[PDB]
Amino acid sequence: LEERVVTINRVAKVVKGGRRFRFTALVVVGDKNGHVGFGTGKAQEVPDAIRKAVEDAKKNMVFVPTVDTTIPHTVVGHFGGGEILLKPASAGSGVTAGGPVRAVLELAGVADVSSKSLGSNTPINMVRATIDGIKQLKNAEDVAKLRGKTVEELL
Amino acid sequence: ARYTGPSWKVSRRLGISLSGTGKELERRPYAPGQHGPTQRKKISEYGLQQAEKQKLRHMYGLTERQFKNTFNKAGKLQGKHGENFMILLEQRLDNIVYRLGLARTRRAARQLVNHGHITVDGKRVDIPSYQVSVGQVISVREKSAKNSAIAESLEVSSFVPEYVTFDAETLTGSLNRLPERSELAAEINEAFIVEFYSR
Amino acid sequence: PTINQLVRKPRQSKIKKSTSPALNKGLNSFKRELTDVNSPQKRGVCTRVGTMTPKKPNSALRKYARVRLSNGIEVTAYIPGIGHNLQEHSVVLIRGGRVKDLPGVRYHIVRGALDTAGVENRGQSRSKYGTKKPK
Amino acid sequence: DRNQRKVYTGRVVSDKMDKTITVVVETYKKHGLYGKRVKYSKKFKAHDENNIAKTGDVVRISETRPLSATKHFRLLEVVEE
Amino acid sequence: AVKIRLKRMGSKKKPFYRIVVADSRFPRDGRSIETIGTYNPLLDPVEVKIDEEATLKWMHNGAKPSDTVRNLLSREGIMEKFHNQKLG
Amino acid sequence: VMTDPIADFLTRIRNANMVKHDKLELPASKIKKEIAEILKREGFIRDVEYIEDDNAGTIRVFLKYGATGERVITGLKRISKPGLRVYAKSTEVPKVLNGLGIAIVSTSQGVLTDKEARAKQVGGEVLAYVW
RNA sequence: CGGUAUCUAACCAGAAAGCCACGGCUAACUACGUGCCAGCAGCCGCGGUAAUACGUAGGUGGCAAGCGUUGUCCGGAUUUAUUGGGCGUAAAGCGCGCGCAGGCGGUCUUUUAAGUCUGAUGUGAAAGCCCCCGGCUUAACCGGGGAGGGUCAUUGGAAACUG
RNA sequence: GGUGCAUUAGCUAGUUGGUAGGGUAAUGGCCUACCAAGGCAACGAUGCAUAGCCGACCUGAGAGGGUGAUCGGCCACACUGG
Ligand SMILES: [Mg+2]
Ligand SMILES: [Mg+2]
Ligand SMILES: [Mg+2]
Ligand SMILES: [Mg+2]
Ligand SMILES: [Mg+2]
Ligand SMILES: [Mg+2]
Ligand SMILES: [Mg+2]
Ligand SMILES: [Mg+2]
Ligand SMILES: [Mg+2]
Ligand SMILES: [Mg+2]
Ligand SMILES: [Mg+2]
Ligand SMILES: [Mg+2]
Ligand SMILES: [Mg+2]
Ligand SMILES: [Mg+2]
Ligand SMILES: [Mg+2]
Ligand SMILES: [Mg+2]
Ligand SMILES: [Mg+2]
Ligand SMILES: [Mg+2]
Ligand SMILES: [Mg+2]
Ligand SMILES: [Mg+2]
Ligand SMILES: [Mg+2]
Ligand SMILES: [Mg+2]
Ligand SMILES: [Mg+2]
Ligand SMILES: [Mg+2]
Ligand SMILES: [Mg+2]
Ligand SMILES: [Mg+2]
Ligand SMILES: [Mg+2]
Ligand SMILES: [Mg+2]
Ligand SMILES: [Mg+2]
Ligand SMILES: [Mg+2]
Ligand SMILES: [Mg+2]
Ligand SMILES: [Mg+2]
Ligand SMILES: [Mg+2]
Ligand SMILES: [Mg+2]
Ligand SMILES: [Mg+2]
Ligand SMILES: [Mg+2]
Ligand SMILES: [Mg+2]
Ligand SMILES: [Mg+2]
Ligand SMILES: [Mg+2]
Ligand SMILES: [Mg+2]
Ligand SMILES: [Mg+2]
Ligand SMILES: [Mg+2]
Ligand SMILES: [Mg+2]
Ligand SMILES: [Mg+2]
Ligand SMILES: [Mg+2]
Ligand SMILES: [Mg+2]
Ligand SMILES: [Mg+2]
Ligand SMILES: [Mg+2]
Ligand SMILES: [Mg+2]
Ligand SMILES: [Mg+2]
Ligand SMILES: [Mg+2]
Ligand SMILES: [Mg+2]
Ligand SMILES: [Mg+2]
Ligand SMILES: [Mg+2]
Ligand SMILES: [Mg+2]
Ligand SMILES: [Mg+2]
Repeated sequence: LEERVVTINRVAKVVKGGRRFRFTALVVVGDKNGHVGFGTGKAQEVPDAIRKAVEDAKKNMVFVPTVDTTIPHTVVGHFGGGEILLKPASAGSGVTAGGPVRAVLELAGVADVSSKSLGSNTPINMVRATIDGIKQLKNAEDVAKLRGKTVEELL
Repeated sequence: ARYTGPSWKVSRRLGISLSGTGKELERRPYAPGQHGPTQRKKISEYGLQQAEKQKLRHMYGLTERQFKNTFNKAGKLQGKHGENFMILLEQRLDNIVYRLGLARTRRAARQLVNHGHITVDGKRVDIPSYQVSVGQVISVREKSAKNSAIAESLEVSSFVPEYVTFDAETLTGSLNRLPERSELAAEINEAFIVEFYSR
Repeated sequence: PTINQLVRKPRQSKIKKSTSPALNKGLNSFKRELTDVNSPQKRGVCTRVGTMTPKKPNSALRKYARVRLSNGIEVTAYIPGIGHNLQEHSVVLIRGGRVKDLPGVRYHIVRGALDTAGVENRGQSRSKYGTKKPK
Repeated sequence: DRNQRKVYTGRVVSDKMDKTITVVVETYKKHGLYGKRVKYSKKFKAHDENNIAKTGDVVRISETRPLSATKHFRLLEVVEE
Repeated sequence: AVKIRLKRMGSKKKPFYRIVVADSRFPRDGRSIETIGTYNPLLDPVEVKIDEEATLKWMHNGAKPSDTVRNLLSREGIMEKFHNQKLG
Repeated sequence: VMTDPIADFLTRIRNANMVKHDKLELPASKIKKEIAEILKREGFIRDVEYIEDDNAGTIRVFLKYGATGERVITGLKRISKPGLRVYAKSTEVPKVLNGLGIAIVSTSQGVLTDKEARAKQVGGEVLAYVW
């Protein structure tokens, strides 16, 4: 796993005596083989917050299908105010994506994808929306078995 | 040549040896300037891509307006964009002269191609950007193929890459075939060049 | 909207507003009318030279000038740099750019271009403020 | 081998004139940007030699040389009355 | 006065003419009826291309050549063929 | 069903898929007859049964779910609608999900999918996307 | 044009580098001076005695015979949303009805061919964008061939959908 | 086929059609004598404002948005009116 921090936010709760601050850190974790996950953790110091997120993240792994170093088809993720469409790109074109949507595509091990975030730009929701799109994504052999066909017949 | 300035500090800022291996990073392998012995910093996404374009264009020492132009015409070729963009750079007249061992450094080959000391197919070429093709006899002018500098630069030089055939007796060479992206240094992540030029 | 609702009465986008409205107006004397020409600079004669105080939370004393352009339009400018030779009835060249502190100012006097001169003892950012090479 | 002329069809609208009628021709154009099939209607003038036609008939008209200030079509045949 | 002539192309001090048939009225580089061939006067043995079937079709319709194009149509053996064409 | 019998037929299937129903019935027609059969061919559904009535008869569609209760149809939609019709030239017949789905186009050689519509060099009205 | 392009010989590293940025957006840092003054600013905003934001010097970073500023257009802007948005509380459902034109319209059969799809012929000039070849010492530039581009016309077929 | 305005709703009087003639290279209210009262418009007539049209040019993933300098085609003008 090759964790990459995304945002470190400094939140505060006001108490009768004043304000008590905290740090929330968003971390994306994955290996380049095709598994990726994200997690969040709140603490009182930045190094403490990061450790919690990495521990949390390692329990939410998801799998990405990556035919020919690319995603199979185009999907649109959707979580709350965040929306992100992913579209396959031609070989050697690199990863064309924003801030926190690029982190989950480089960690996942994908090489050639283009995308565009059409909704809000909150980092917490741009990672949920991307992972939601990863769910709707499906390979040819997986579809062929479901429909009782053969991969040759489909294509 | 065109960047008429110090060469060690260019490598030290970027962190790789642009002139072979370790020659300019033996002592003080850190960025130039007042700082550098003090501390380092954290590189952003912009700084990661912009630090690899500068690894190529300072390796061959050609300006930006020419670096960008040759990036577009590599984008009309068969294959992958970054793959093709790096074999065009290897194919300039400067690099081909440097590969054969006629010059110690590209800043010396360029100052050699500039003055007309080399001939391609029996004709003078006074320019360093000549994009040589496959199977062209690269030779030396039959007026200065005895200069001490070029002779001292062959024995003191390295071996020869596979895709060029050279005769130290006849002072001739030729590009037998185009490389396939694994023959050169390959220390540059070519994907960051392509991403950089689309920001 | 439905497709039919959008055939009977289609979509019309909002129109843009220029930030330097006195620069895209020209004049001609024969017809005595204002023309529509976009121009990077204009020149006029400064009628009032002085200072005003900026808005909160800044508190310095900012130098300005009140010029009368070559199309007859009367505008307020700002003199950058440290120290100026401007007086009343001087000829200046002006250009766009709005200073945030000063309320009414929307243009910005270019220094060294006309009767106005460059700043003394400037070493850096010297193409701005228009002063020559010391060497 | 002899070249031909344009021929249309439509509905007589008025006969309030001498030796002429007014046919109307309707077609389904499409809108430029939304691509919806919209009706188009342009109406002509045709030379009625002997006041044959009546209002609301189906007739065919063919192009001729300019016969008057506006009329340049002739009544070729009638179909449904 | 339809006639066949040369229209000048190429860069400065490197002419390249394009054999064309046009009226005597329209500009040198302006509108024409059709293009027939090219003529490169720079390299030593001049390179000239001719249609061989359009030019004869045009000379019959009264399209007299210009001064130079007559020379080009001479070396090509294409203006002799017009002479034997009328006799036959 | 008042303006689109075909959008009604499509939206009944999507409504029944969500609650994981195993069967749905609706009034029949000649064009809804042909759509149901196309689906069966690609294994989107299990079977179609036709029933005679007094007026026009009905139709029963047996929804197909794979093992582990995972839906076979992910979604449908209608492309050419009464308020705006779309017709596709022979080379404009689209690909859905890079061929992982189908498209139902009504060509002059009958109702066909997009796979064999461009194998006959024909086009027509595009009815729906199914994936 | 004009003794112009080009070529050959003798001697010189000798005559030939600036511009703006360094708080973050955004690559790149420390000293001295000033003290809500002088001043900076595209936005967030900086100057009240330790100023990485003002002024100078040192050092760096992007370009380079150029480098910045201003003006104008497209993009980012899904911020007029056909592709591609919305209307309970954020801007947004007429106070409600009767209804002309208009938009849309249940099931089956036969027929037509206006919309729809398809074959052939004519044309959409040259130059320009793109693809393949070649000529200037390369490049820009210049030549040869082609491709693309029309709710385009004439003409022959199909009948699933709208009329 | 390619524009903004309804905070511009009516416009038309050789104007719409016909019978004979004159005129022109040529058909035609193009002009004339007589008869008639037609013709265009919410599918935007009329009026005001603005503008030479195109091949093409800049930007954009595309659909689109903005422009009509250089080069080629067509139009109009030549101090203002006849
Ligand atoms: Mg949703
Ligand atoms: Mg939503
Ligand atoms: Mg990275
Ligand atoms: Mg240059
Ligand atoms: Mg490409
Ligand atoms: Mg590209
Ligand atoms: Mg705006
Ligand atoms: Mg305004
Ligand atoms: Mg400004
Ligand atoms: Mg009409
Ligand atoms: Mg000669
Ligand atoms: Mg010497
Ligand atoms: Mg400054
Ligand atoms: Mg700053
Ligand atoms: Mg400073
Ligand atoms: Mg410096
Ligand atoms: Mg520098
Ligand atoms: Mg837009
Ligand atoms: Mg808006
Ligand atoms: Mg919409
Ligand atoms: Mg909205
Ligand atoms: Mg409102
Ligand atoms: Mg409200
Ligand atoms: Mg209500
Ligand atoms: Mg009402
Ligand atoms: Mg009704
Ligand atoms: Mg129906
Ligand atoms: Mg039917
Ligand atoms: Mg052309
Ligand atoms: Mg052009
Ligand atoms: Mg060449
Ligand atoms: Mg060319
Ligand atoms: Mg060509
Ligand atoms: Mg039939
Ligand atoms: Mg039928
Ligand atoms: Mg038939
Ligand atoms: Mg209807
Ligand atoms: Mg029918
Ligand atoms: Mg226009
Ligand atoms: Mg008459
Ligand atoms: Mg006349
Ligand atoms: Mg009368
Ligand atoms: Mg009336
Ligand atoms: Mg009306
Ligand atoms: Mg007017
Ligand atoms: Mg006017
Ligand atoms: Mg005008
Ligand atoms: Mg866009
Ligand atoms: Mg375009
Ligand atoms: Mg346009
Ligand atoms: Mg212009
Ligand atoms: Mg001019
Ligand atoms: Mg004409
Ligand atoms: Mg004219
Ligand atoms: Mg005239
Ligand atoms: Mg005059």
